[PDB]
Amino acid sequence: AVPSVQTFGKKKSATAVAHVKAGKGLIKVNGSPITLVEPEILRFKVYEPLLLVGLDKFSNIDIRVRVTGGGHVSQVYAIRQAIAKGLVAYHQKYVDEQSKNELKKAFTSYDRTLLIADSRRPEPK
Amino acid sequence: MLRRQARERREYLYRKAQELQDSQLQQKRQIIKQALAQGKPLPKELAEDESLQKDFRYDQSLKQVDDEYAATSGIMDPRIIVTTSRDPSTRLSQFAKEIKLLFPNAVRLNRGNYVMPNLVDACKKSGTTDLVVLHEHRGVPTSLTISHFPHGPTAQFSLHNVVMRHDIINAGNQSEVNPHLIFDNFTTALGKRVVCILKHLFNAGPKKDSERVITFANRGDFISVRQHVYVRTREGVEIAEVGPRFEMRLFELRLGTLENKDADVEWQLRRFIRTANKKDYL
Amino acid sequence: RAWDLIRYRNFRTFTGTERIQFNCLAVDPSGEVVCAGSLDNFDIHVWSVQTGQLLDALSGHEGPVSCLSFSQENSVLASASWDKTIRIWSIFGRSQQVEPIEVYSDVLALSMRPDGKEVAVSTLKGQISIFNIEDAKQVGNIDCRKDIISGRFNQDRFTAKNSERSKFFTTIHYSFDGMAIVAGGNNNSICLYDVPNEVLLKRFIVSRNMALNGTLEFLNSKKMTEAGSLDLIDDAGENSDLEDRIDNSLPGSQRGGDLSTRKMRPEVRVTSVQFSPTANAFAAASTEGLLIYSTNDTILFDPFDLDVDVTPHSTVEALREKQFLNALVMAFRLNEEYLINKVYEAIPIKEIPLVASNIPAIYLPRILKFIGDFAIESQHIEFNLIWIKALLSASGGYINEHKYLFSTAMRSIQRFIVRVAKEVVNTTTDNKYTYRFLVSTDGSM
Amino acid sequence: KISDLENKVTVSAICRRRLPVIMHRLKMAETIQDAVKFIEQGHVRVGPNLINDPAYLVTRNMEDYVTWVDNSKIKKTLLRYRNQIDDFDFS
Amino acid sequence: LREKAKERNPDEYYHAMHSRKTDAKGLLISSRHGDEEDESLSMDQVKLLK
RNA sequence: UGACGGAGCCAGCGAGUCUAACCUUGGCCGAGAGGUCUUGGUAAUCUUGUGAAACUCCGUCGUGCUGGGGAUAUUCAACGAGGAAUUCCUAGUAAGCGCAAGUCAUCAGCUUGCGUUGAUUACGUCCCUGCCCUUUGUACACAC
RNA sequence: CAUUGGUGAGCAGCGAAGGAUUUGGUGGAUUACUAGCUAAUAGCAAUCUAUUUCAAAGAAUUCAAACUUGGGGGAAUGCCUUGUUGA
RNA sequence: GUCGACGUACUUCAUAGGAUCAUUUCUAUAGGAAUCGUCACUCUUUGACUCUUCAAAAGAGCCACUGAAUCCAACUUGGUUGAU
Repeated sequence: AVPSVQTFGKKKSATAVAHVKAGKGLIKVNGSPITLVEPEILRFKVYEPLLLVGLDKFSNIDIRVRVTGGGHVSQVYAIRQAIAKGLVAYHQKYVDEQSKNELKKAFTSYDRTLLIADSRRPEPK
Repeated sequence: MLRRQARERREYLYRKAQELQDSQLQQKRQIIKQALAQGKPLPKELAEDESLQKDFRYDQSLKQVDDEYAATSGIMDPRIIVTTSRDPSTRLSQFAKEIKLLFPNAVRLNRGNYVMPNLVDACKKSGTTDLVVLHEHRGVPTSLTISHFPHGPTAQFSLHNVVMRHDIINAGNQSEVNPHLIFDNFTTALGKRVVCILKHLFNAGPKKDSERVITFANRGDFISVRQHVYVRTREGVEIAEVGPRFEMRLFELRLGTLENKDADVEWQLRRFIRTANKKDYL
Repeated sequence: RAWDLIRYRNFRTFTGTERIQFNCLAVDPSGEVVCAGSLDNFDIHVWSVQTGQLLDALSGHEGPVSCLSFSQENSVLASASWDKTIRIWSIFGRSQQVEPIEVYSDVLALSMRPDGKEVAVSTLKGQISIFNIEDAKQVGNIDCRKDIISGRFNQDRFTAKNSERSKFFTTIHYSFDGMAIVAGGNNNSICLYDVPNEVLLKRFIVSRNMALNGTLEFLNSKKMTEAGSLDLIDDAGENSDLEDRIDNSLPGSQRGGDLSTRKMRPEVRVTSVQFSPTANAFAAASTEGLLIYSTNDTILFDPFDLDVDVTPHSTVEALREKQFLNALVMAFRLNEEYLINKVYEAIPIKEIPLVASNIPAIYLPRILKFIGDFAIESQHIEFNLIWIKALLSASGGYINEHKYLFSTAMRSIQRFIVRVAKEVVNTTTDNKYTYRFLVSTDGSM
Repeated sequence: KISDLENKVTVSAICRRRLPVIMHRLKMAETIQDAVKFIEQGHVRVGPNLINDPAYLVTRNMEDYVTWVDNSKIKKTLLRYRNQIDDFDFS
Repeated sequence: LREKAKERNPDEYYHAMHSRKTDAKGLLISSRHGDEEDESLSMDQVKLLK
């Protein structure tokens, strides 16, 4: 009976599942808050889906991210991709489509690796 | 193309099992073809069944490279990736250089952090045909693995008496023209299968006056690889030894790419059987 | 296969060595190279046109190559396939470079910008994503799945709100200035967007027929009975004569040949859209035919920065007191076609080139497109060529450096020169040389 | 063999090549009746375009493209069975 | 079993994936009591058992 | 780009009732075979699953290297990033870092995988060194 | 310590002589609005009948007609075509 | 290294006796068994229909008028001298 939206972010072998539901405003990564993401010089890589679009988008939803695998920087990249596409998917589903593709324009103008990972590599030259 | 190549493998090995299953029909059809040729009686099993004869009316109008290379044997020239094991030493990178000079239409790929599954996927969707993986032992290159890519066979060889074109002397550059090939006394059926594997990674149809030859000479299950250039003088031929020389021994031939190691083995070297050192191409 | 439209012949036939069926093609600007991509092969076959051979086969897609295009300026190949991937091949000049761009869902309908800087794809989500080529980033998308009129068929058991059949665009085309996109698909709405604001300009209903299938969103529930709809009963045995009592519709046939062999009503669909290279129109290949839409300016008063003192009476007063430049730009600001025509024929020949040099830079595409769509049909050939020579000599550096602005106005000028004026000149040149031969030689006995 | 042209061409062969039977042999349904129900209900597309009649004949190349439509409840429920459901791309 | 995992075909739909469910690791949750009894006994049931 | 000393935190491969030391000092039981117990020394990439290392953070110190026989309770070897030359290399690439396996050939003086961190510079040109191809357009328009 | 698992017990808040959920029937729409019937240039609509009958017009050597068959092999007795014998 | 001839060694090939069924009576045999205008009861097999489970999926869609059912709230009645 509650609205909930699950998305996935991935880098090299990291994986990050984000559950977005209608809540009080709390963002958690692996149970601890989002302000305790290590290695603390990439905390703004985690913070940029939030600050790109303002915390008033997040002030009614509460996200939680379970991250597994990879190393430090793979984990912060999977976290930020999960946060970004989770917020866009919640806005498609339970808020209006105008806000959904405004969020898509904001994240894609910053970098579209917040929404689409680079998936199949390499090249045979 | 993942779904398509999966079910194309599924259909080809279904057809393979069907042909080995009903290839008694091929030979009893040949029996009644030769019995209508020379008017001799039909054996009792064929004389009493009415089905195979009224099918022979249709099957009368039925009737060399092997199954993996048949669709594009002489049509398309190969494309070959040559790569090393992982974190290669410098004599192994020199050897991979020399092997990509050995095969035309072969480029060299740098190996490191390349999982062999997605290296097989990347190779066989960018459309190469062969992959040659080289293994070292402190400089000395010890193995090479030849993989034919549209779900074809991998022959794994071990290299034995390796002398390199770097390690001799500063002798100049190689020829890089499309070479002739010499395949010596590959007499058994495994030898013919390995001849097909080994020669479908050269460009088809060299020139008749092409001056570069490269020989695979089987001498007691030890395929001696030499490369030569020549000029046909007035009394004989004067042969000059360019390029690396070694001896490769086939120790495995299986029927998938490198990535699975669940492929059905066609021939792997039975080393500790009782009759291990009596027969060749065992 | 290539067709020469001068001798009406098929002068080349390109085949692959694989015998596959091609579903899209794209030609080089300077028609050296023709590429074509199938729906069952994943390669893109590149043949040369002069020598008829297969030049190469570009591999790297892992799904059927849905649409191809060649960039008309820098000659790069944009392909796009059902593996959710668009892919940019630099073919010419020692590079052999491939650049993959991932997209959200599987691409049908790629179109390239006229200046070759960008490429807009349609996707099966029903979105149009516009990518830069040189820095392969998403310049912007349009969300296009809610502004689509997908009808309900007579035979389907799911609503039009829930049908997933035709909520996407399978063919798109840029405008020739590069600022709009027309699009259509297997639905009965053709939509045209403008790309800089990413908004829907207008959505056209391609048919209001009920004898076609996908028209109504909401079917009449008087036709639904206690066994099936009433438009699924085949009353083809009540027909008067055998040749249409015959049921020759072999069963699972979709999109084969010969409409009698299908058993179902023809669906309404658009397979290709195109913007006109000369005059402000598009054409869409529906099932009823090539629907051709265009704007005429006899209607729709649409002025351009007029003021309180700019009037039809004020324009003809300035024309009667013969300020011809003032009268002409008052006609442009009214933007009434009869006023532009009246002043344009009241200016005299001695001061065509003064007026034509002193038309402002903003009213220049207006006068060029007016002279184009006027002089196609009007009989004042020497007047219109006088005006064209004056305008091109006056401001033909501005046109050259604003190419895509005057690209559908200058291209209808050389639909007037080479198609009526050069034909007239060919006739008189024939008369000149027949006269010279018939009076300069000796027909004696 | 060429006697397959007389022995083993058969209406049941042409029927085994239908779309609900291809669905069932691809495990995309549990039985041929449920495959007929699912594509009457309009879940199954081949390639990009939705297919709606059960009589469609699905050739050897074209059975690599039988999928469900996106946004289908059946695609949603198998992804969420394996809890790989990504609600970003509608399913 | 490795052959089956390679030939999985991920558009596979059996109706019992409305009852069966998969944990976070990806494996299968088998309810170790029954599946003929319900795991959570309702409040009137717990009233009577207590 | 150090040296100590804490703290934080991140993988992916790998599951055959199978996986793994040696040399001693002694007590007792036993016919012997041997058993048990006790003891010291040498070797060690731990033993099957939990986990890494680089990394991040925090306190302290503070930047001219090394020897045996002689003297009291200083002086007689190698080396402080490696010459001429030569080789290899274009993106998840070079390089760093650990962790597992040990697959009928090869490998343990190691070999092969597996992840983790991840760039500089070319991505043009035939000028040099080379190698190769063509020198009737043929192939059907148009153009050259 | 999570449950983004069931079942309950209650608050805050919402809150005009009540609220929520499900369901049977009928009506209007679901295409663009010129009235009913018949033997119809008019009758009727309370009725067509005790004028509803006559006349006239009207009959292709087309005195041809399965465009309609699942495939291979046959067809005694049929059936079709052609010939023929006796009337 | 290739085929003949001999020697050797091996594989395959038997169908009788009898009965029954097969001709919209009669399978050729008299050694065999069956010709009837329906009244009811019980038992058994099968199929519909209505609902439904594994186990879902799709709703010929909207608006109105009316009727019914269930859960709360409320009121009334019975209830610690004992409701469930």
